[PDB]
Amino acid sequence: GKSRGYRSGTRYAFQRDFKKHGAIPLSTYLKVYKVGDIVDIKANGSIQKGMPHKYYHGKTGIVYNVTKSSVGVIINKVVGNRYIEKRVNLRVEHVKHSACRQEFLNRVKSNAAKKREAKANGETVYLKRQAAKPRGSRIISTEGNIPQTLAPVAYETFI
Amino acid sequence: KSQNVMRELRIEKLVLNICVGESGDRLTRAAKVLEQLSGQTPVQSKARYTVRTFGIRRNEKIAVHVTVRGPKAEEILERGLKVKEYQLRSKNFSATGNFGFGIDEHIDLGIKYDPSIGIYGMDFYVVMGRAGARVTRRKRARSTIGNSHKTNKEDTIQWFKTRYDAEVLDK
Amino acid sequence: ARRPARCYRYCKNKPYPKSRYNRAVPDAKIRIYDLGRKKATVDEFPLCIHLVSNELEQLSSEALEAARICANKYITKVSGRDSFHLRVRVHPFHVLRINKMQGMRGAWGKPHGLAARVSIGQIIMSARTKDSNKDVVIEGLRRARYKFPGQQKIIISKKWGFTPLNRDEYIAKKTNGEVIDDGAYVKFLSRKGNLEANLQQFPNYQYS
Amino acid sequence: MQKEFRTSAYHSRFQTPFRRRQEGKTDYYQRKRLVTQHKAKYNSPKYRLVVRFTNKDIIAQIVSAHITGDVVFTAAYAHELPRYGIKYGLTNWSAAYAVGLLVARRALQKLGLDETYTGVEEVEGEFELTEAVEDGPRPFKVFLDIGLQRTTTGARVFGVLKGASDGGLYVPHSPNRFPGWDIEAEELDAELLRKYIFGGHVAEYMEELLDDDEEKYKSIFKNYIEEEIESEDVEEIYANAHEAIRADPSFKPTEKKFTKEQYKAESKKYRQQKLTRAERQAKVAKKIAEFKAQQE
Amino acid sequence: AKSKNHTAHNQTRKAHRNGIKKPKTYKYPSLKGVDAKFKRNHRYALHGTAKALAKARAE
Amino acid sequence: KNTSSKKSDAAPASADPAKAKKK
RNA sequence: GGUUGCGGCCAUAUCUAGCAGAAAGCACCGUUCCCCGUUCGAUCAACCGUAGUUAAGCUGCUAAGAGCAAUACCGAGUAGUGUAGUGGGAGACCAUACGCGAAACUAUUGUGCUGCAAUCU
RNA sequence: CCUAAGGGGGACUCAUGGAGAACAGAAAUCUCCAGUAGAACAAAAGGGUAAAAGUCCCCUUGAUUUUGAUUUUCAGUGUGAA
RNA sequence: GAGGUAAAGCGAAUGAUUAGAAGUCUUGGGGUUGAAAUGACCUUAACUUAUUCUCAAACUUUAAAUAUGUAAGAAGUCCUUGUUGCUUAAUUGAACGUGGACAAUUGAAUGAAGAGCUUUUAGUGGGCCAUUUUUGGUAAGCAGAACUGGCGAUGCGGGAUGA
Ligand SMILES: [Mg+2]
Ligand SMILES: [Mg+2]
Ligand SMILES: [Mg+2]
Ligand SMILES: [Mg+2]
Ligand SMILES: [Mg+2]
Ligand SMILES: [Mg+2]
Ligand SMILES: [Mg+2]
Ligand SMILES: [Mg+2]
Ligand SMILES: [Mg+2]
Ligand SMILES: [Mg+2]
Ligand SMILES: [Mg+2]
Ligand SMILES: [Mg+2]
Ligand SMILES: [Mg+2]
Ligand SMILES: [Mg+2]
Ligand SMILES: [Mg+2]
Ligand SMILES: [Mg+2]
Ligand SMILES: [Mg+2]
Ligand SMILES: [Mg+2]
Ligand SMILES: [Mg+2]
Ligand SMILES: [Mg+2]
Ligand SMILES: [Mg+2]
Ligand SMILES: [Mg+2]
Ligand SMILES: [Mg+2]
Ligand SMILES: [Mg+2]
Ligand SMILES: [Mg+2]
Ligand SMILES: [Mg+2]
Ligand SMILES: [Mg+2]
Ligand SMILES: [Mg+2]
Ligand SMILES: [Mg+2]
Ligand SMILES: [Mg+2]
Ligand SMILES: [Mg+2]
Ligand SMILES: [Mg+2]
Ligand SMILES: [Mg+2]
Ligand SMILES: [Mg+2]
Ligand SMILES: [Mg+2]
Ligand SMILES: [Mg+2]
Ligand SMILES: [Mg+2]
Ligand SMILES: [Mg+2]
Ligand SMILES: [Mg+2]
Ligand SMILES: [Mg+2]
Ligand SMILES: [Mg+2]
Ligand SMILES: [Mg+2]
Ligand SMILES: [Mg+2]
Ligand SMILES: [Mg+2]
Ligand SMILES: [Mg+2]
Ligand SMILES: [Mg+2]
Ligand SMILES: [Mg+2]
Ligand SMILES: [Mg+2]
Ligand SMILES: [Mg+2]
Ligand SMILES: [Mg+2]
Ligand SMILES: [Mg+2]
Ligand SMILES: [Mg+2]
Ligand SMILES: [Mg+2]
Ligand SMILES: [Mg+2]
Ligand SMILES: [Mg+2]
Ligand SMILES: [Mg+2]
Ligand SMILES: [Mg+2]
Ligand SMILES: [Mg+2]
Ligand SMILES: [Mg+2]
Ligand SMILES: [Mg+2]
Ligand SMILES: [Mg+2]
Ligand SMILES: [Mg+2]
Ligand SMILES: [Mg+2]
Ligand SMILES: [Mg+2]
Ligand SMILES: [Mg+2]
Ligand SMILES: [Mg+2]
Ligand SMILES: [Mg+2]
Ligand SMILES: [Mg+2]
Ligand SMILES: [Mg+2]
Ligand SMILES: [Mg+2]
Ligand SMILES: [Mg+2]
Ligand SMILES: [Mg+2]
Ligand SMILES: [Mg+2]
Repeated sequence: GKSRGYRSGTRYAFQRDFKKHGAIPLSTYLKVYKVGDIVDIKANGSIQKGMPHKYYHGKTGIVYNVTKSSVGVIINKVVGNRYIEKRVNLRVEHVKHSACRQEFLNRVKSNAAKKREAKANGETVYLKRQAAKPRGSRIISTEGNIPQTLAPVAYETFI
Repeated sequence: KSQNVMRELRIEKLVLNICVGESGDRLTRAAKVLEQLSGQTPVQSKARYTVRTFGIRRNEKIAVHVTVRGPKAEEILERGLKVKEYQLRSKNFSATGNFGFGIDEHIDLGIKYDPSIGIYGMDFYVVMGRAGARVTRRKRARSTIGNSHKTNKEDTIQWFKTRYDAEVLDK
Repeated sequence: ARRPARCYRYCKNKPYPKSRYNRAVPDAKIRIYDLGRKKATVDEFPLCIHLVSNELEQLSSEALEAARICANKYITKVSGRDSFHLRVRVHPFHVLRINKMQGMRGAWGKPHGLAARVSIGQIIMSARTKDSNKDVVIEGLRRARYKFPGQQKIIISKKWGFTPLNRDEYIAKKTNGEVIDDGAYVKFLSRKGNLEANLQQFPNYQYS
Repeated sequence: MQKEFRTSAYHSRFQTPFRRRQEGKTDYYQRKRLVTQHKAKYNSPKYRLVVRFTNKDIIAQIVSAHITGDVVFTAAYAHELPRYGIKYGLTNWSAAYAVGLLVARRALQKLGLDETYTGVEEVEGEFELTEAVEDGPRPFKVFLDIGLQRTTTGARVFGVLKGASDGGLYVPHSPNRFPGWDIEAEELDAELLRKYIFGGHVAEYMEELLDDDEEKYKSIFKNYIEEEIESEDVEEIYANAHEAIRADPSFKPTEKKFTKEQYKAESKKYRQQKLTRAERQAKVAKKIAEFKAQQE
Repeated sequence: AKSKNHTAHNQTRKAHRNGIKKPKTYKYPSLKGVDAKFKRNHRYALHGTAKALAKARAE
Repeated sequence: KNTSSKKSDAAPASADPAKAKKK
């Protein structure tokens, strides 16, 4: 007999964290979600209303609707050879703001601040990010660090 | 300071138990005896489970008990210690500083005998405690009692011997 | 009745132990794992000799019992019953299955026997004894090697008896009062925890 | 022989509750229900009327909750009452009413809703809710937070409730927990509630006790005796106090006899400070050497 | 008889010949499923906004 | 009148563990 | 800086055993006419702040403390693993190449931080 | 299977261990302390739950009305369920 | 961001599991010292305490590799103030806006016989194999799954011969 219920295979996904069961800290209920916010989805096993399906556990999406206790999140799911737009109603206990916004929004500010400074100084600044480049030349001082010679060691049994 | 006013030992409560093995008229008469002795309506305890050997069944009203506090508790306690002629055992005192004894006839306490009522034995238990036990019983900010403020066997035994001029055996 | 051991040599299936899910499991043929003078103190038998597996393999409980018996018999016959402490270091916890006792329909088997799953370098049998009884104990294990499938090596341990300390660190910890007896084993001093209990347990502790 | 229960594994796997739940001070179930706001009202906060009773004081605060911690809007304490003419019984039911009225008036002063939303100026003890004014801002809405204190008909927290409601704040409530509610005949005897608002029960206790035990009257009601304050002029103590509370509900802080730095310096002199690592290492070495005398 | 029961073999080959396409983004998403109370009022706000801009240009 | 209330949760007990004879 | 009320994070805050705590606060503490709740004014309700106390709560300090937290020429580039060969080996398995890389262990350090309001030797 | 075993609110805290109390004993009832849940939640199992979701009490019918949107299985059809 | 598999762990929970040691007033028994006192002694067995050997697909504090969600701007960021019957105690917000500023390093790499869109219809709906992961089975040129690459549908050089 096959079993394929709504929460099948969610034994560990929907578990509470170790020594983190029980009441929800209230910053969860004090956060404010606006339409367009990017949120991570993580089902809380202790709140069964407005709970996501196991597919959306670990997914990130856009808030499109805000209700009394819930937000609507738009997720793009692969169905065969294309994406289908999914609209999931989730209580705010299963939702957290995505931290990927705050890094890019700060780089926007930093680029804007650097550009005006170079504009203020009448010079130019380059704002495109660069991947890590191969390192340059360098000189290694040997005062106190004369090279120590190693050799492969013989085989021994330690039991 | 060990000699503080608020460290004074004194009785918290006295609980009177009659565990008549059946339900009905006999339990009702035991409740009548308890309501006579304490002046308060007692409460009947139901069996937690069924035992055929003891002839009891689950939720059958088996025992009756009552809790008395204050001067009336003191009067009943000394009335019962008179029947025991003021002589308990060391084994009668628990590790938590509480003590108890059991009388065998309730007319020895000094109440009128009725043929309809009959005689019931009775169980006495006294809960000892100093001032400040409300910390462990209030709703908000409940906490625990410090070790020195705790009631133990030796302090209760010494307090009983001093306050009643009685003897605590150990046979 | 019992199939040849070649049918169950390799760890092809996941571990199948006794549990609330398989209950009609027979008992292992091996029940005794410590032999000889198992109550001897650590200082009596300094020399340790291991029989080590050079195979990722399964050893039946029948083979474990046979090898244990062979080694015990030989060593007690040659050196006396009180000259060693033998320990079997692998416990058969994996249940083998048999199908026939139609065809492939409904072929899930029934419990048939028990085997220990051993890795490469895993110790199968350990023998603590005196140094002068080396050549005896080795010959006791080498015969027991014949009762096992696969390759096994007889390796003389660098350590004192069944302790995790080398034969030099044990003597150092012994002259420093850092070791106390616990029957057949020992307890070592800890520099953590209640100081008074630690000091009480090791009176001969030369503190520095 | 039983197993020792308090093992190291027991402490390792123990999950401690919230700090303020382990203190036994916050009911987080009730706190969640009170604080949580409709997500479509976004940043509009919910306002709580926190009412707390100590052995000597009544604390009433208007609070909104935020992630960094709760933020007080206004606060009225019972020890502010002597400024308004109530010096004794700072934990009456009537002192609770006065504290509620004071906090309501003070909050409305801070907001600017004084001339609008005056409240119940003629206290007759009738149940009434602060109704909104047409073509004007709605009354300041506040929800009651009684904490761990039990809900009983006659409790002192609802005195602050009625005072805050009578002070012009809109606080949703029902009258079946006020003193004077007949549970059998589900109507409120407003006469007895008005009696309780102006200290009527205390005055009646004074009158009933005085002719039945003068010694107990002398011990219980000392402060009244040296002020020559009888029962018949208790009501005036409140009736004037009400007026004064409405005349100037502004907060006047107590003039501080010392500065913040002087207070800090004085307190810093006491309370032991942690030993250095070297000090306790020396202590350990001494204890080891001094343990050598029980070697038997 | 007995046949093959199930297999996902060759299915990723077929999905990637012409698909695995991300959805197109548009400036205005559809307001389907958005709260009716907000949607009811949002209608009045937009209508009034158009009137104010129309009058400002007509000036 | 009044009677003790069930603080416990052993609904389908009707007996108890540890209660072993010969012990 | 102490304390209270309300908190955020939710043990560096918990647990055990000792010791100390000025001021204020808190607390225990006193009483039962009244609202109220109890077998029991013990809890809950109310009254007094009057008769007393820091004994307890609370707070701080102590402990080669348990636990918890953090760090690392600790273990260990070990276990494991992605990729490769017409590599070895009868096999079981193993080595090598380009990468990723633990857990346990060991040692050391730490033992709440903090927001709003009020108050205080 | 359930008029509560649904809904709301309130109060309390279960399994178990230790020490004590006439008959009373391994098991009757009473008392204190300990007790991170080691219980209980109709039923298979998993998850979840401690001033509760567990135990007890009070009041109830939201187990109601109109239909839309959405999630799972999915062809993004139906049904069931949410 | 998510995950709970590999590994690891069991002097950490749960379950399994070897061996001693020291202890306790329900010790479980045998001989007792006992005239009998349950009050000692020798013993085995229980538990408790600190240890010890070995384990788990339906165990687990921890916890990979590979694989996986989202983001990396002009539909962006900031400033001011318009609309509403929604929302706020509000002149608070919510959403959509007018007007203004930030110019090609307009905000990572690499590639791009360009991107996007529509209609209609064929055949197919028996599969099989190799490496690796993997289930049943003693195994099978056996039966069944995962990812990829292949054969089928494919000749050519090599493996003599061979999907
Ligand atoms: Mg089945
Ligand atoms: Mg299944
Ligand atoms: Mg998880
Ligand atoms: Mg539901
Ligand atoms: Mg530039
Ligand atoms: Mg009977
Ligand atoms: Mg298999
Ligand atoms: Mg055998
Ligand atoms: Mg057939
Ligand atoms: Mg061999
Ligand atoms: Mg916590
Ligand atoms: Mg409540
Ligand atoms: Mg067929
Ligand atoms: Mg087919
Ligand atoms: Mg393509
Ligand atoms: Mg039950
Ligand atoms: Mg029964
Ligand atoms: Mg400082
Ligand atoms: Mg003081
Ligand atoms: Mg009282
Ligand atoms: Mg009270
Ligand atoms: Mg104190
Ligand atoms: Mg003190
Ligand atoms: Mg420590
Ligand atoms: Mg430490
Ligand atoms: Mg590899
Ligand atoms: Mg890979
Ligand atoms: Mg390869
Ligand atoms: Mg070759
Ligand atoms: Mg490598
Ligand atoms: Mg601490
Ligand atoms: Mg229910
Ligand atoms: Mg209900
Ligand atoms: Mg209910
Ligand atoms: Mg409730
Ligand atoms: Mg426990
Ligand atoms: Mg129905
Ligand atoms: Mg459907
Ligand atoms: Mg279907
Ligand atoms: Mg569909
Ligand atoms: Mg569908
Ligand atoms: Mg449908
Ligand atoms: Mg899994
Ligand atoms: Mg594993
Ligand atoms: Mg493993
Ligand atoms: Mg591990
Ligand atoms: Mg274990
Ligand atoms: Mg342990
Ligand atoms: Mg540990
Ligand atoms: Mg175990
Ligand atoms: Mg002893
Ligand atoms: Mg004998
Ligand atoms: Mg770690
Ligand atoms: Mg993790
Ligand atoms: Mg990862
Ligand atoms: Mg403006
Ligand atoms: Mg513009
Ligand atoms: Mg880059
Ligand atoms: Mg077609
Ligand atoms: Mg087609
Ligand atoms: Mg077709
Ligand atoms: Mg066709
Ligand atoms: Mg076929
Ligand atoms: Mg066909
Ligand atoms: Mg290939
Ligand atoms: Mg290969
Ligand atoms: Mg096949
Ligand atoms: Mg076939
Ligand atoms: Mg074909
Ligand atoms: Mg080809
Ligand atoms: Mg050819
Ligand atoms: Mg060819
Ligand atoms: Mg060939």
